[PDB]
Amino acid sequence: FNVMTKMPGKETADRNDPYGETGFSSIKWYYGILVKRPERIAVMKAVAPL
Amino acid sequence: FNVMTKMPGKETADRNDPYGETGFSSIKWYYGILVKRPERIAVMKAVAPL
Amino acid sequence: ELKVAFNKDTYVATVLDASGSVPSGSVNVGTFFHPDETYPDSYVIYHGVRELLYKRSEVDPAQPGFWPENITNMQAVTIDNKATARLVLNTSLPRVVSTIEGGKVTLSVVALGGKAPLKYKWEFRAPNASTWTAVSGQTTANLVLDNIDADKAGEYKVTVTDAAGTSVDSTALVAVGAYPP
Repeated sequence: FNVMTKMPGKETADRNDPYGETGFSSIKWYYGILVKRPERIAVMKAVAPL
Repeated sequence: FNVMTKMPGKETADRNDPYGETGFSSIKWYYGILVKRPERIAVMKAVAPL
Repeated sequence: ELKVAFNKDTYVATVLDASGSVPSGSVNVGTFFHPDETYPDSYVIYHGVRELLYKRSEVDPAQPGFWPENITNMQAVTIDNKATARLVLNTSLPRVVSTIEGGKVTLSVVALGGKAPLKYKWEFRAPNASTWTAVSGQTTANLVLDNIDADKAGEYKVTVTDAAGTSVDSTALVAVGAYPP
């Protein structure tokens, strides 16, 4: 998990926001799964009582 | 020449892109000329074959 | 509903009203509520044009677009406003007024918005009730209560409505001490 935050102030003030009254915090990550053996996974599906 | 380069990541992350995965590289310079004696520069014009 | 147009050459975002005529060259890019419905006193017209050109295309500011190709350079655009100024209350009613039975309480409201026929309204809630009762007669700004009785106490609320739809209100609770008859 990679987290990027920029608190308001001299770090968010730019030519589109000369004052700097905003911030954000973005978290992104890379995920993937490789299944080498589908035979080794079993799923039984059924309905359940209410 | 003046090359300014910002890598994707920390530098280029505004409101527009919170995750911040856009970089660039800009080159800019300054050129000018001064014809001190515009009599020693001669141009002869014609057409050329195919 | 302020309608925004945009000419791609001069980079002029004309913020027209709901019944404007797009300039020759500009193209409809969207609409937004200048007095934002939820947060009414936080965003300005610029804060609504930016949310409208982000979903646009540099190649042609008529088709929608997103991050890699959109109008996000907010320095070349020059917002040219032609939408009526928001109905604002320059001087609202005082929070509280308090006189004695027989005195004269006057309330005044000043509005600076956009319309020719800025019509007014007046209501009155008794201090045990739940619904507002129409104050008949007085419909022009200053409301004068002369020889005020005890029954004429409670809360008064003006309602400055412009020509098309915009309205702004402000209340003023009125108290009157009642000496024994």
